[PDB]
Amino acid sequence: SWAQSRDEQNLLQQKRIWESPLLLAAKENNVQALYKLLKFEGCEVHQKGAMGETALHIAALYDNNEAAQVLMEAAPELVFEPMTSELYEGQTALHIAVINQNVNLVRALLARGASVSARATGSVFHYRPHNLIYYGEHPLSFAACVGSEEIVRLLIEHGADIRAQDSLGNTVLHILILQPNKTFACQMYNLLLSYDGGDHLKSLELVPNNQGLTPFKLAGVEGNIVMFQHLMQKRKHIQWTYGPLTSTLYDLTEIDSSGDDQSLLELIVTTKKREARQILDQTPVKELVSLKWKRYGRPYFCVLGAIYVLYIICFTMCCVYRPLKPRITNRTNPRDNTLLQQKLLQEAYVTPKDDLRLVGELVSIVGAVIILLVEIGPFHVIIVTYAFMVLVTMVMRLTNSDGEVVPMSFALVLGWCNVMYFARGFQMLGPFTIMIQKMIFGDLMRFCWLMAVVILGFASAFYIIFQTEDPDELGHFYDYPMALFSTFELFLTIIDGPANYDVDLPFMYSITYAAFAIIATLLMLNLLIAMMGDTHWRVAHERDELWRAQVVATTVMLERKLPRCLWPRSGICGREYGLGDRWFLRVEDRQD
Amino acid sequence: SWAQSRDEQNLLQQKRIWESPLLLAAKENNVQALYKLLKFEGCEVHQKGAMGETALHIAALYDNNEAAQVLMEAAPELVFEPMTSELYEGQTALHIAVINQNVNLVRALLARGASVSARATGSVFHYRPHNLIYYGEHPLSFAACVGSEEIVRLLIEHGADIRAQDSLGNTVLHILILQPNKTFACQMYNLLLSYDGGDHLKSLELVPNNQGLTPFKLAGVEGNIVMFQHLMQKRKHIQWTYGPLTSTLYDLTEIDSSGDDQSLLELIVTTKKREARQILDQTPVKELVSLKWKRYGRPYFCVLGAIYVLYIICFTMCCVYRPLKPRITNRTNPRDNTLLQQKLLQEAYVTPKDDLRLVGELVSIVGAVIILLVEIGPFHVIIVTYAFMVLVTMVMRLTNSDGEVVPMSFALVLGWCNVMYFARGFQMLGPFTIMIQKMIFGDLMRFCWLMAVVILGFASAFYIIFQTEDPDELGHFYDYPMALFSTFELFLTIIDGPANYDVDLPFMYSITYAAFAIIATLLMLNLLIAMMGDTHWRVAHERDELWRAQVVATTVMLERKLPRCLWPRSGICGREYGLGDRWFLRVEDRQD
Ligand SMILES: NCCOB(c1ccccc1)c1ccc(Br)cc1
Ligand SMILES: NCCOB(c1ccccc1)c1ccc(Br)cc1
Repeated sequence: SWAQSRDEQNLLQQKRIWESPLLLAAKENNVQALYKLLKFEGCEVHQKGAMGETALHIAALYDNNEAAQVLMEAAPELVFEPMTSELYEGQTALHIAVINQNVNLVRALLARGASVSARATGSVFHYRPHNLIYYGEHPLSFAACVGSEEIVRLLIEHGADIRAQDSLGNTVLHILILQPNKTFACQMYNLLLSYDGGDHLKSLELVPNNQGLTPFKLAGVEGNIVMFQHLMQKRKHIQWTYGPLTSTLYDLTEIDSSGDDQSLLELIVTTKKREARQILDQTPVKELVSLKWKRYGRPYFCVLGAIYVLYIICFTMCCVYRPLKPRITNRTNPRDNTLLQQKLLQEAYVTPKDDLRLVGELVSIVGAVIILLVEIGPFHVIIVTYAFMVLVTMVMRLTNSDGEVVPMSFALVLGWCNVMYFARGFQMLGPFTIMIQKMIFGDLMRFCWLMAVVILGFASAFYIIFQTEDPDELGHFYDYPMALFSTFELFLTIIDGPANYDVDLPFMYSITYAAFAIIATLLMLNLLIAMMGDTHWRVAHERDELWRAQVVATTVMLERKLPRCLWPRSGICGREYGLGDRWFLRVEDRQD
Repeated sequence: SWAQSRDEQNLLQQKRIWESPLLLAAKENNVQALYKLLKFEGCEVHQKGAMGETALHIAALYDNNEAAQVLMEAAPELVFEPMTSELYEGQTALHIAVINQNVNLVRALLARGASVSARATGSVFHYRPHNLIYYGEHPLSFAACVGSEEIVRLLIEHGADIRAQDSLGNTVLHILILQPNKTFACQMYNLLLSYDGGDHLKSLELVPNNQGLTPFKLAGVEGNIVMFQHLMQKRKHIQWTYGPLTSTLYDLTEIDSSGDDQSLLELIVTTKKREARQILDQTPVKELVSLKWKRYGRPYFCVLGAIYVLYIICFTMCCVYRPLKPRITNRTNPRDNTLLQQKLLQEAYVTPKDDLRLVGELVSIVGAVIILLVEIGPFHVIIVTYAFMVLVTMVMRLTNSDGEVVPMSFALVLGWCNVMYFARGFQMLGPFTIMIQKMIFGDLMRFCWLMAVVILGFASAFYIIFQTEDPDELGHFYDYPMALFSTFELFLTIIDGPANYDVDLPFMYSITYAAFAIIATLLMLNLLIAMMGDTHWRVAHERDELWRAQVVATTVMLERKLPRCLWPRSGICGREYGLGDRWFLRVEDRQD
């Protein structure tokens, strides 16, 4: 494994440190042992340890400014030495001094002429979930993350480039967005803006990420609220202060679906970051999406909903009024227990009341392909397999198979179970369907593994008990599978329970079913209690916040496929008004 | 829309401000730019901006006492200039100085001779839910709302009229009732009472609203407790202090149903304000309604309840003993599955045991019209459609239609479901029926939309599965609608479940019903969890408070329609005792 290789090399280093006396005296900061190894007896002052480190590299891991100076005064070429290992390919002696906030060592490494543009492209400096931190590649980025504002400026003094981007195309600003101490990263974010060129164009706040992300837009996708609140102060204008009233005018540029994507909205609903869902609830955005929904958002969702309501009640009207036949097969020639009345009409006659079905069968197929023409959570897979069964039934039609009902049946449940997708929004039943959305595709697929276990023990028992018994009277368990289906129903107490009192029940049924009734309830009562984990107070706020999440998500969906002769752009643009042509939304509020 | 017009005009103003250099220097407070535009080069000092504003109006929005003075020293006619726009029709320069608490500018606008009676009848000053604040029309009202007691008195010094009413007939006192800072509005409420005429008649606390509402009575309907507690100190008298005992004597005038309405009680239960329900729980009122119910309130509600109990068990006794006939229609001439035994007797014979039914049918119709004679929450619509079905059944009688049972049946459930209305009060089952009152008319009408969706997908499936099958044995789904009714019951597991083991179940029933059983439970279990939102601790207090709400509501109902030879007036009047003829209720309490 990889998690053990670094554990071993961290120990193989200590071996070579313990083995190499130069690296040892540099670790133990033994001043009276380096000169015994560098001046009297000239040892290998360029000693590469296990991790390709030098004596100065070891003298920097542990703040040994003495051992560092001894190695820089007896061999001033060790400062320019980078780590020559795989785990630290790029790290130098200045990196460790800036990380350790060794100001007097950064001040001394810079007085020695260290490089302020050395990238630390080692594998331990990467952005991985198994790595604990991530500060970047450039030493200025490290000073920016540790908070040592004295070192941040001290690196700029010696020619540090803020425009310098790492391998991920991240400036020093983007790195400050992925840090915990947001309340102190703001003061460091502003300190890094004061060294800009001072021009309104090619600004550092406008240098986008390699994934097309400005430092302002990244704070929204990552869930960073404090930096999103701090970055908003740079892009908002206040109009007037009328006592408690303050009508502020927000910029609303990258926070708008203007670019095809190139929108903060289209990035909050699409990310899997749970913290990001709190960003559309911020005061510059919440006034947008609340006005994007109170008008022209809610009625259009009711238009597509009502259309799909009628498109589904039409498909059902074509199934209750479909071809008929009093069964052309002779009789019950196979098995006598045959309730078969095949209803297949290959012909296109019946024109009186079938010409109404002719156009009806034509609408459901042109709508099914229209459903697929606009496609080339869980409610997304229900609508696509619905129209898939429509074309397969059209294939079972014109071929008229005896299984002409199995493909036609799946389209009934999927047509309506996808019309409860419109409960998302509309009224307050939205969080109810987002609650079952976590249930159908969360616990159910895991809870059934425990119920099938209980059924496959009792169903296989009730079959052997009534295998000796005659299935004519009390034949709940007769087939191999139907013995399980009756046990499945009996696990839900839908059936009366195999209660035949005229016959003599076998001695093992009156014993096994009692054991099934208790355990079936103890798995039902323990399932009801298992749902109480989402009841304290935040979970009512989480799903209501997640309902508003999928509410704003659907709101942005309709803005892209609908035309533009309706549904205007958010706010008011900057033309015919002394503005910068960018949008703006006038939101006045009141304090206390 | 209207919410965008103000957004545009707020930007069209900034254009004309940016365009007009006079309005611009007045905004930027550029003293060295107004004299360049008023004295050297005489610009249009009366420059009407986009919002009909003057340079002084702009010099007042932002506290620019310099720019204001420059415009009032070079053109002293701008003080009398009101806003000539539609959004601010009436606002002047003094309005903005009082709102901004610009004491030295109010002191200067008043030294310039500004008007202290200018109404600000603009559309943005109206009492609307989309407007953020509401302070009134008169400048004294604005000083009263902002709290600047130095400006409140400074306006009275220059002839401010407290008796001045706005368009809504509201004095300065009524405006202080609709403010958040109640704990500081009290000190401002008292400051505005000290400038009254000093006479006990035509007092400002007695100037009613245009809707017949004194400032004391408004605090109760609005839910304002702190001003209701503060206004009570002016109308209560203490009798004696016996150590911890303090027998206080409350006024009880407008807090009584003396006037036809002209009562604080009749206004708390009728308003939709949830905060107002906390007012009948106040210590001057709670002692009233608790004594209005412990005697003569509870027994009379038991009288009308017992009367309606017997009036309903009588209507049911007339249906179980109604006309009879062994069915005059030939046989089962239509369809053989006909269980019909029509019971229609158009004749008025049968006098032995029917003369008991004759008067019985006469009581239910004279009571049904009596129910309507006293009419010319949800429990209000149950009693009226009940008596409506009584008259329609009387119309189906004397005409003897074959649907003589459909109108007679609706009156059975409505007669009893309206006798559980008497659970409101009586004992502690009141909050149980006010809980189902929010359920029958709250979530049910919304939750059924999601269950019909699930049923209309599976019911329409189980019909096509058993359309090929013979409905003789396992005919749960045979008709177009009955296939849905059986699925509806199966959604509630009332039915055994289509469990026929003698026949061979179709391959698609043994698959679709399993999918129905799980999803039917996952919509049932997710409905049970959805009821937990009313369980933390305040919701048990909210419905118990709402139960007491509908308890006090019913208490005031009986006081109006009942006669006066019983049920005396609250408290003891002020005659034969040295009192003011107004109630009073002697309520002694104990401190600690
Ligand atoms: N192009 C398919 C339309 O998208 B939809 C959609 C619309 C109607 C029926 C089913 C799916 C969608 C929207 C938000 C989420 Br989350 C998931 C699906
Ligand atoms: N005039 C009808 C009598 O009023 B009632 C009423 C009395 C008996 C049966 C049904 C209604 C009423 C009282 C309070 C509320 Br809240 C709603 C209805």
